[PDB]
Amino acid sequence: INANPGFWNGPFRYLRWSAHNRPHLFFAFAIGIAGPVAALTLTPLRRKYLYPDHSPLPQSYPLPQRAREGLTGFDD
Amino acid sequence: MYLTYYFIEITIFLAILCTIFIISAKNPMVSILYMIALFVIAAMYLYLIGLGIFSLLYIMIYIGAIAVLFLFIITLLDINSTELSVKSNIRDLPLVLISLIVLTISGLMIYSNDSILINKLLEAFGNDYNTIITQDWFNIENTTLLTTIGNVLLTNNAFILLVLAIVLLLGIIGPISITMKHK
Amino acid sequence: MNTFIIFIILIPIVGFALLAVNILLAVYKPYNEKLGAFECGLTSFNQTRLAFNAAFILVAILFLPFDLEISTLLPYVMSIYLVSNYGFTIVLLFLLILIIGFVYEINTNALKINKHNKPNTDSLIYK
Amino acid sequence: RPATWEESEEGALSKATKYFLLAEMFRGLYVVLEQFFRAPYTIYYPFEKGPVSPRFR
Amino acid sequence: MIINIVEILIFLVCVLFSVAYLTVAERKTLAYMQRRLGPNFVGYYGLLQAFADAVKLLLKEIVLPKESNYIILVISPLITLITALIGWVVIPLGPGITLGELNLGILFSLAIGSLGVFGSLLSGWSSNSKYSLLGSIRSTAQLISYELILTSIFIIIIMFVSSLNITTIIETQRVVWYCIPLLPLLLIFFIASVAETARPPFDLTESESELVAGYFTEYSGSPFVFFFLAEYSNIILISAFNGYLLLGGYLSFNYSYLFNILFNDYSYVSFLFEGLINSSAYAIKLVFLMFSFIWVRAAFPRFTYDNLINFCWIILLPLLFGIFLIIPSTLYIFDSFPTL
Amino acid sequence: AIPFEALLPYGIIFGLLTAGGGAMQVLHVYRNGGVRDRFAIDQWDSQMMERDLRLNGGQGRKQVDQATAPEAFKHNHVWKSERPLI
Amino acid sequence: SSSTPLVKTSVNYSYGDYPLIDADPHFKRVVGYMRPSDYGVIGLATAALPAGICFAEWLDPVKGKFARPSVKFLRVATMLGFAVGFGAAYARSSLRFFGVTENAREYKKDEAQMAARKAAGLEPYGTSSLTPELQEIAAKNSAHSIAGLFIFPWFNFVNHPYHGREQ
Amino acid sequence: PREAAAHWVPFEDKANMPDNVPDVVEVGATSAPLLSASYFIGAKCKPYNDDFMLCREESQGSGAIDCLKEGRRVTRCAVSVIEDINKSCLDEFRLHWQCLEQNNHQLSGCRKAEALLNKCVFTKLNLEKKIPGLRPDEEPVFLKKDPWIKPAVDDFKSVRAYAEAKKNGTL
Amino acid sequence: MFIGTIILVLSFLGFVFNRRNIILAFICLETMLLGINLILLRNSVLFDDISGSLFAIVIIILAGVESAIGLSLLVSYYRLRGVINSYGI
Amino acid sequence: SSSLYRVLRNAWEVGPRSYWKQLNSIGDTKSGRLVGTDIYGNKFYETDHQDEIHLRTRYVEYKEKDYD
Ligand SMILES: CCCCCCCCCCCCCCCCCC(=O)OC[C@H](COP(=O)(O)OCCN)OC(=O)CCCCCCCCCCCCCCCCC
Repeated sequence: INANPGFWNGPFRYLRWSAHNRPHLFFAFAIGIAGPVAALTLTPLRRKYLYPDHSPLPQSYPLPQRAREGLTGFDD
Repeated sequence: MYLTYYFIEITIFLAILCTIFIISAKNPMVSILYMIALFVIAAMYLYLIGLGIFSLLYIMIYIGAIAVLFLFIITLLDINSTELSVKSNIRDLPLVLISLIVLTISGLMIYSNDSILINKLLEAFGNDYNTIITQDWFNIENTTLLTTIGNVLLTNNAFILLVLAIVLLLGIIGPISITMKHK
Repeated sequence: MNTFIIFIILIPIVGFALLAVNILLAVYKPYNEKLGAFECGLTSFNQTRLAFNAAFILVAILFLPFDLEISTLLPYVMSIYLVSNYGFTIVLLFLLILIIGFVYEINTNALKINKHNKPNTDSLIYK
Repeated sequence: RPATWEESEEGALSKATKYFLLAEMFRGLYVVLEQFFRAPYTIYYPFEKGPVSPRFR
Repeated sequence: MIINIVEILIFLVCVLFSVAYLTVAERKTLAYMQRRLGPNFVGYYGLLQAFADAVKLLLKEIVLPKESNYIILVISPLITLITALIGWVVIPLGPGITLGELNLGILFSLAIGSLGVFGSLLSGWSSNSKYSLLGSIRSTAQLISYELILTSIFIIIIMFVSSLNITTIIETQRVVWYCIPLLPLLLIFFIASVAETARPPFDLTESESELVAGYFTEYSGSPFVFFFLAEYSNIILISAFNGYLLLGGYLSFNYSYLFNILFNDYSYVSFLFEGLINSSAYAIKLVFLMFSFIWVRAAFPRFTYDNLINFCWIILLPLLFGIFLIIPSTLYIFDSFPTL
Repeated sequence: AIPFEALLPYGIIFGLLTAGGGAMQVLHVYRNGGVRDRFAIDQWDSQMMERDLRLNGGQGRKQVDQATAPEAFKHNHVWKSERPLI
Repeated sequence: SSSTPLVKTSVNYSYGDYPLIDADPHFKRVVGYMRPSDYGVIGLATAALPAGICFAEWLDPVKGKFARPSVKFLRVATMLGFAVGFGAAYARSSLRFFGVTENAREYKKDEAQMAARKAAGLEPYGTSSLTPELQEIAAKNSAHSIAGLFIFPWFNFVNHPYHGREQ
Repeated sequence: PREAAAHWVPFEDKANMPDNVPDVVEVGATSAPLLSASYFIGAKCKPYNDDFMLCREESQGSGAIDCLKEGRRVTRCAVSVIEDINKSCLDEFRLHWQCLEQNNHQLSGCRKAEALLNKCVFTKLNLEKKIPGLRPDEEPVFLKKDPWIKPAVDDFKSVRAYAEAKKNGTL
Repeated sequence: MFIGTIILVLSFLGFVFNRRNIILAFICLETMLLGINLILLRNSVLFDDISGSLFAIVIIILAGVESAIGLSLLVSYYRLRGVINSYGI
Repeated sequence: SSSLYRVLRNAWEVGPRSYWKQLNSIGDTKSGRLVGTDIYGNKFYETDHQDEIHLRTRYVEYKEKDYD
């Protein structure tokens, strides 16, 4: 028989107890917590070292902000 | 070529017909099976109008979860039912007819804005003009309808997705909390 | 006329035809001891209503709020490029709000059926 | 006395790799895969008869 | 008009044969696993065994017991038959070779596999017995409970493509398959596939329940041939789903250099040769996968319903929540979101 | 060793799906007129295929290339009239 | 390019007597500018929840006799107290950006920090990894969300270009 | 903007543009020639296309009738581009868009005829194919060597012509 | 608007004049919700926006959770009384 | 054994006409040595070959289409 110590009595001993005896819950939570913690702490390291961010794609016809200068050619 | 014209009207008639077999069926689960047929008629109408995405969302969500839930209830539970005898519902028939007329017409009324009441109803029926569809070349990518829903659920109405998460949470917690009998 | 709708019209006519060749070609010849449901070569009385466990009904009541999330994650997966960096965090928060209701469910042991086969815990105190 | 979880020679990672990668299930799978590639026992009855001792009745 | 009716004739007749010989091949390989021959008394090497079963099975009479609704009893084989057979449109046997190419073929493939639950549950009420009804309950609860994680595996895969089209997935897959990054996903999709048909690793109804022959015990003739066809169509259909979104659909290797050796120009022999290679790759994926189903049938005992529900909801699904969190976060950390 | 009788119905399944896919690809190419299918069609691509069917004259994807368009080309332009949707 | 607001915006539109700093401050700036009295409010709410539970048992105990509450409840009282203290903290400090309370201490910091970004040759409010339409939509979501702090916690993490200010 | 559904009926009108509008040559090129010459009609006719869309912006809802005079010139200058590319490299332009006829008109599957066409047009029609919005230290994708995404089948005519252009030394 | 209004009104009157059992009352509620959907989806198609489609995809989920909640309410109603009356609750 | 080479070499040794007759008769392809014939008329064979399991060595080829 294996009893629950509780997370509060000993932290790392509870982590070891969950790893040996409830491996589906411990590893489900480990794969889940590896996501957003890495999304917080690993993306500025990538932008500083691996490659910077891509330029944005266009979505419609790109209008400039000008005032219709005259054009020559193809009158008739 | 013009055999493919009246389809929408056919589905309307077919949908009407299906509801009469829902409210009048001796066995319950036979009438719930007629409701499954009514979802199929709805998905036919939604493909037919131009919304092919929704039709499969109806077949997935309504038919495959809600109806499966309903049939699953009716199996292992006890429900008495009485047949549609003429003697018990012939007393209902006049209020049925009056409510059919009034609720049908008055549902057809608010699509229209003349102050005169009879002009409100006739604008319900003047639809026989054929809308002209023009090709505009302004769009460069295949944003489908589901892409646009995923852009508006996620940026402009992200809070509605998040309050919706609270609702889905409640739909988990509730049935559990009723049917536990803790200890 | 695409070849998509020949198929959805055409599977049924095959099925109706196989059902028809059974109804036409096999004999019918029933009687009373042939009719009647099968349980292991013994008839019995069926009880009018029987009891069930709450986990049996709870599986399929609980099924639908998880199904409705999986179809709510389906608008996002098609627009995942457009909402770069922002709809990502909203979908994270949505999934996390779901996961804490799920850990409520797994902490209550709602779908587990206990066994009343207790090994007589109480020892032998005498006199 | 049966051993607790803490007095075990296997690591948690080593034990749970066998848990999530289904180790002995794959071993028993490979047994019957070995049996796919061997000689069957069937004899063809009206053409080949089985054993006879003279004592048979 | 002549060309679309001959293509649907040939695809029908290629699929309806290949679900018949699946059962022959099953008895064959299950025999050799158990060190015995399969059938060899019906054709030259045992072939057209399934035709012997089918022609006799159409000649048995149909009995409809006294507790039953006779309509429901005969309409659940038809709806289970068509639902197991309607899903054969959307599979591609090559680039854009379907029986209807629609822009959202996964949503269709996922809505038809939702329609297949009914012919279990509805068939429980026809011949209403309290020993039959509860077995139909257990079957339907298992069936939906593993359909959940089936649908979820799909949506995890469509995170990489962001397109509900299917040949778009397979064209996306040319750079790398999706089994080799997502290896645990292959294992849990395989076991959810074994569950969704109620194969006899994960069966309780056909063997263990209070009926000796599953929910369909009281049948004969056409209502048994339709269920029998529908189960093995379900076998090769979920095998097809695995074949396109997780293994390569029609992709084997590059084969540009072999063509630049052999051919000179586009001609009908070149399109024929390319079609043979593509559908050969798809077929060998699908055949290795049906062999895996028959191989896992041989070696194993079955499940209690408690073991089954504790398996799906308590073990596999929290792991799946971790997978939901880890994979868009990995697409997030590196600057790579998939474009429509 | 390996039994041919076990793998013979798998040989049938492999051959039936292979011949099916090959015959289907030949029917698709005969439908297009010697070229391959278009496996994913945008709204832009669908409007463009209609425009091409208007350009070449009758045939599906003849894919003409001319400097200046013909004279029936300015007049054969179509609008689509959709019914009431009641 | 990634700096145009493409909007019309209220300009220096003070919400009280005092001049505004931002229309929504970023989370980093709020955590940077908070006073020592604000960390005192955080500490007050961390101490008030377990002392409040022990008090409210000393008024009327649960089981008829007075005992102390278990450490299981004191741990969660400390956590929810830090949550109340941080919510009150963030709300107090964001009020000084809006110009509704005294911000003469923080306004000099913002003169100095907006003058330091001009000397370092970078954007006045941050380069963000969003298209400008997503920045605008994201900060229409995060605008004035310190009202309604009672219902839901919502914060600003987007570096979007408009904050209700000239230049 | 929305698709026609539920029994749409196509209709045409035999009628003519009025007297005050002058006549204009229309483009007769098809989707693979148009998608081929897209970058070169965008390179030559940037300010005319820009004038058209900028006029259409400035006169809101006027739209059709009031910027007709400029939508004349965009069609005329793109017809000029495609006539010049015909007379310059009809054979290699044809090689390109006949490659694009297969492979779903994907530009990803026809790199080796595209290199020939881009060289021939930059040599003689002296227009260059560029992708704007692309900041430096980002390689343009039709220049890269060993891309991840290769076609299923290289077409035979352009592989042969590409090897012959290697042997000629013009590449 | 004819199909959604007719489904809504006929489902509403079938709900109101239900005296025979209770599961007909649940399924009349769900067919009502389908009718409101149909009216809205048509109005989205005719107006060229996803806006009503946004309200539609939200009310799909809310109809789902309404089914889940209320059918658990029925199991609670059935727990103490081993039969459901024909005339109603 | 169950190999293809065994059935191939026995088909080559027995010959194609007697191969077709043994295939309509049994599923296996067997090469024997004519030990003797029956008074009813039934030829019997015994197998030398190395890859033969136990109880496979001896067999009958009947005379009638209806055999017992
Ligand atoms: C550091 C990173 C993190 C590392 C971890 C990685 C996480 C991702 C890995 C995910 C892979 C998951 C695969 C599925 C795991 C299933 C777990 C399992 O084995 O079931 C355990 C269950 C017993 O449960 P429990 O109560 O805990 O037992 C304690 C005993 N006192 O026992 C059971 O339920 C019975 C077992 C059922 C298994 C299904 C078997 C059916 C079919 C087998 C498929 C084999 C595939 C072969 C196909 C062809 C191969 C060539």
